[PDB]
Amino acid sequence: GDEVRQIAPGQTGKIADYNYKLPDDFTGCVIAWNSNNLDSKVGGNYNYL
Amino acid sequence: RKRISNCVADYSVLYNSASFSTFKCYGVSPTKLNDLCFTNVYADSFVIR
Repeated sequence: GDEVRQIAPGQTGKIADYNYKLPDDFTGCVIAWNSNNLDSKVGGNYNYL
Repeated sequence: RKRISNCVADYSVLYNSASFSTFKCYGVSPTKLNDLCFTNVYADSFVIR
């Protein structure tokens, strides 16, 4: 959840520099929603690397 | 206010740590710090709500 800000264009960070970056002149819409109940388990849903 | 001087600062390690909830630079970019030579640095520490 903390990385949602880095998704915005013109950002930086490990997410913005190692796995996903948006262009400076990005044109489009970004949509997000929590999926804790959908894709999280008490033992640790490590499927998301 | 602790003074910093007569040293070499590798700001990359500070910025790469995710333990920081906020890392905002207002006159410089955190990436550019690594290549930038300063006069004096004032490191001020406090605890706030």
